Amino acid sequence: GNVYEDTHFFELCDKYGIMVWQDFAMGCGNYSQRDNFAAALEKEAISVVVKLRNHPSLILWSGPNNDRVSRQVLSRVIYEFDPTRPYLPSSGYYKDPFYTENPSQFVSQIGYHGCPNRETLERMFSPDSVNPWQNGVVGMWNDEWQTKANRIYDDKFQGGRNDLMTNQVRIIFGEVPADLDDFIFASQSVQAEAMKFFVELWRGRRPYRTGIIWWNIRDGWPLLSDAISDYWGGKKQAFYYMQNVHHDVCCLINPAANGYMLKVDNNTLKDFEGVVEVKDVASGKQVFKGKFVSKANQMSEIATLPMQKGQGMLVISYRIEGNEYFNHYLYGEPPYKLDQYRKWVKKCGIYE
Amino acid sequence: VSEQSLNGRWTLKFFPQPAVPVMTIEGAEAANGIVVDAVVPGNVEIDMEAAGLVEDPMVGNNIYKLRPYEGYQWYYSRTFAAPVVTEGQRLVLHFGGIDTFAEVYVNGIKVGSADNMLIEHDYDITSVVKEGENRLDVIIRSSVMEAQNHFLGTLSIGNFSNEESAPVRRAPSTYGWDIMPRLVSAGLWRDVTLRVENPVTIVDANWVTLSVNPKAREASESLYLQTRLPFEMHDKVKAVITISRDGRQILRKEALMRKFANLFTLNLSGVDAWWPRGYGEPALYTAEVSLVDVTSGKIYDTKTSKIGFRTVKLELDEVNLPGQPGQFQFIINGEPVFAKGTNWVPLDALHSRDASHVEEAVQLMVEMNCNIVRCWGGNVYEDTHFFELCDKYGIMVWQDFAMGCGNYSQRDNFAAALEKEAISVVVKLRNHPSLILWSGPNNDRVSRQVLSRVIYEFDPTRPYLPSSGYYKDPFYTENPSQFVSQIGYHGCPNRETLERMFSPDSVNPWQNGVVGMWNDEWQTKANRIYDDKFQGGRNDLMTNQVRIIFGEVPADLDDFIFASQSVQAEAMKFFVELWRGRRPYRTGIIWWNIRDGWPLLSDAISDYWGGKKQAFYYMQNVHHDVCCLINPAANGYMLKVDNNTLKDFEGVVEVKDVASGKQVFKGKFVSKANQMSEIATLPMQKGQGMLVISYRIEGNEYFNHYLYGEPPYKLDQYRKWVKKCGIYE
Repeated sequence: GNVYEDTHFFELCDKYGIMVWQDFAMGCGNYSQRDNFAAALEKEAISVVVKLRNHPSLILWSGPNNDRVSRQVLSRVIYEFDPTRPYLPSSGYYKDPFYTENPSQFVSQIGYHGCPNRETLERMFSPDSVNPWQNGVVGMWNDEWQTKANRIYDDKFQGGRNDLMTNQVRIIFGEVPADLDDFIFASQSVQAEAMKFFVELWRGRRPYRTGIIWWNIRDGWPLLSDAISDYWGGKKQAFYYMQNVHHDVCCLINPAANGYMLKVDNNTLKDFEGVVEVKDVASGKQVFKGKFVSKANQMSEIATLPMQKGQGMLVISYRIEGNEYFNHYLYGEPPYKLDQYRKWVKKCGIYE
Repeated sequence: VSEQSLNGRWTLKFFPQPAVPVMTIEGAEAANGIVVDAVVPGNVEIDMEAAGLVEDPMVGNNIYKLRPYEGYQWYYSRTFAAPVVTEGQRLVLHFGGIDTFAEVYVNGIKVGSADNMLIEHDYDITSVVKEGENRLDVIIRSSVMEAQNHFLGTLSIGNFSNEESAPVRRAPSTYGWDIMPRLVSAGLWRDVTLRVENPVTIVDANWVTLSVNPKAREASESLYLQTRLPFEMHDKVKAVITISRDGRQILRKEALMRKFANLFTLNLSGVDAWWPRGYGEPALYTAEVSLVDVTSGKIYDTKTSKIGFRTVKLELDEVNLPGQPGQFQFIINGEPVFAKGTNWVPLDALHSRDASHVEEAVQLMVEMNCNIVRCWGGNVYEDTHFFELCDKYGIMVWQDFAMGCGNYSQRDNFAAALEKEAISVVVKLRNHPSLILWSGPNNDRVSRQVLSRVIYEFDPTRPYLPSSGYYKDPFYTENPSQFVSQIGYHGCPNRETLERMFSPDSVNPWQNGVVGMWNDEWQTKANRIYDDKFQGGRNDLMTNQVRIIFGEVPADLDDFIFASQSVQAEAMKFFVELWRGRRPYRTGIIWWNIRDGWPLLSDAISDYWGGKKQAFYYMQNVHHDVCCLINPAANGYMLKVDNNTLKDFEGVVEVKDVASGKQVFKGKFVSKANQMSEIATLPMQKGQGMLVISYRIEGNEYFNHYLYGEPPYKLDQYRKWVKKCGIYE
């Protein structure tokens, strides 16, 4: 749905070792099968392929099985002008079996909504519209928050995409906080735990799972979206959660049949040794502590942790080569108590 | 805003085409030709017969006397008052049919060049029209000579379709077939009108039935609406959708036009589904969409059409010959329907008279109780009214693309000309519920690419099929196809037709009284495309069939007409009964054919002038929704009843011999819905004869018969059997 980024974007991806999966500018829906559209698209594909085919970061081109666009026009361009890269004609509880039973090895995670940082709300909303509740009614959004939910045409209605925010907060924390700052932290915490769970769930299911690309790191406009950082650079709570589960060597906990499985995932070509410690936040009881060997380019099971009582949150402290890395795991079933969850994150000392 | 008609009296100037064809007005007026009055819509041959320049081609060998005119040019000309156009309005000159290669001039300015007689042609004459009297000139050149502008591939030469037909977009049967005479003709054979379009106008209103629930009387209908909308009119115009039936409004939905193209879905309640004949009612609903100004209330455009909530699916067989022709069944509204109907040939060799025959011709299928009709690819595409009657009377339409017997060009020029034709015909007809299928060695770009891509993009709701003398012979009785296209049997027309299309001295078929020889006129009415004098061929199909069934050929004319018609009547009746009685494996039967397009000696069951042959009445009695028939069996005969409806029926059937009157069988039967049921195995009768099948359902007496024994039969005895039976005359 986006334009083709210019040369400098690929230069930074080349410099910082970030592989690029490039879609052709095609949106949701089927397109024309006639000569005029094919010729206009062939001219575009040939131009963009010759311009970008020299960047090492670029690794793939991407475009019912009779679509001339994806199965002919775009494929012929790649066949003649870039035979070195593959071409792929591809055209509310986060622990629901809808997510946890995805059969795809390479997943495009849908992402979870999250209210931006308060500074962004006061910058893109009118002073009277900073508070989301119209006339103070908990359940209703004003006309401005509905606009920042992407209402393409000014059709006055109530509900829709904006309900995705309060629904997620209600599933995890029971009720929707009336206070604005209590709502921002709650909605950001839901997005933070949900997105962290997806990355940990796919890293922990290797070698069958081969990749995960989530929606998304940054917004292109001051909006209420499922991105983890806004247009003005405001990193949401999810950004920091994802950062700790994106490490080259990450110790994480996955749900198991009769408890939890402590594991370590290696996204490098080198082996590593370390020591991991698992403790409960509130009680401080050490659940597990021992040495692990993280073999290269694979995930390794460390130990099966016994099931804990009720709700709570665990602390995963692991040291590799004299560097202390940290992670956590929220155990129990929702709804959780927002003040109690805030106490767990505070006592843990990983985030703020 | 308005549609002014340009039909009526035109000026027609015709002349032989020179070596360099005439393309301009100056050359057309400079050419030495004849000027006569012409009627639009019309054919040039009609205008010359009105001028007393050609004899009636429907009589004797007069058809051959039109040969020199295939190399003539035709100059239509008329004046017209320009309609009032305001700023932003567009003036469109509309042709329903130009046959064929013509240059269209308006006030001496060329506005278009036509090269396809089967599709409409619209030209924007807004910038060339003048205030007051305007001039409209159409210069047609020779279609036959146009073929020599192409180099034919090897596979395009030697087929039954004329070589002249291969590189041009015309009806292949106009060049000559076995059922239709050669009559290339020319002219403006459909309406010519002037249309005024507002800046806000409807480009296309595509109605699509997504799903239907006949029991709950529900249906999900989609409207794909494309419009022309100036941006100053965005958010200022609204679409008003209206579904109604018999005056009662079923739904009225309004929506603000924020884009030029939108999809509207309507979940309807209390709406009946469209069913083919026998399987229910052909429920039609009036679907209207209008673009209305939100402030002024001005109606900028309105598109109205009668639609039907119906789903069609082509279930293909995967065991008994998977992939072979005929191994499929139509699934209408989820139910497997059994198709019974006729092939649709040209209604008239002069196709401007087609519209004047549609009503009578469609009524033949209604009396015949056809639930399907295949429009043959050798014919033109029928106009909107034909599909309207098929929508109204519940007759499903199988539409061929205008492709004849033989392989066609694989190059870009023919593909582009055919793609333009297919896109035009699909958008025009895709809203009719009666239309159920499109139809086009497995590497033909035409059938496996061009036509299939059009259906894929512009009509994803209908299937597309790339399909390009004793009647009891195992050739017919051992056909493996579930869906059969029956070949049909020849039958001499009713005597009144012979005396109307033959010369008085040529009414009798025997030349010099010799039984075995046909005169030169009967050979002409056997479709002899070119005047090559020979003896034999297609005409022998008549006397051969009479000889197989009745032994000898009757010398008397009326004895021959009744005999040849009886052979066609029994043969065609046997085919329908044989396929209805072999369900559920057999899934349909489409026979050749219900009506002729020219006074000819053909295998049709009714002639061009409406004369129903004996076969028409025989077929009528075996086309009933519930029909009791007798099929041959291994050790006797099998009395059975076939149900082409969705309802069960009870009745009583009686089987008796004609001559003896002995009751062979009598008992009650239960005809379960949408299937054939065996009633009883009848014992074999002695020698020749004929049985009477009398069955009553719901207080209505229906009748049928079965001719048992082996031929040859005695014509006077067979006439006695039909007379004593009291079913026919």
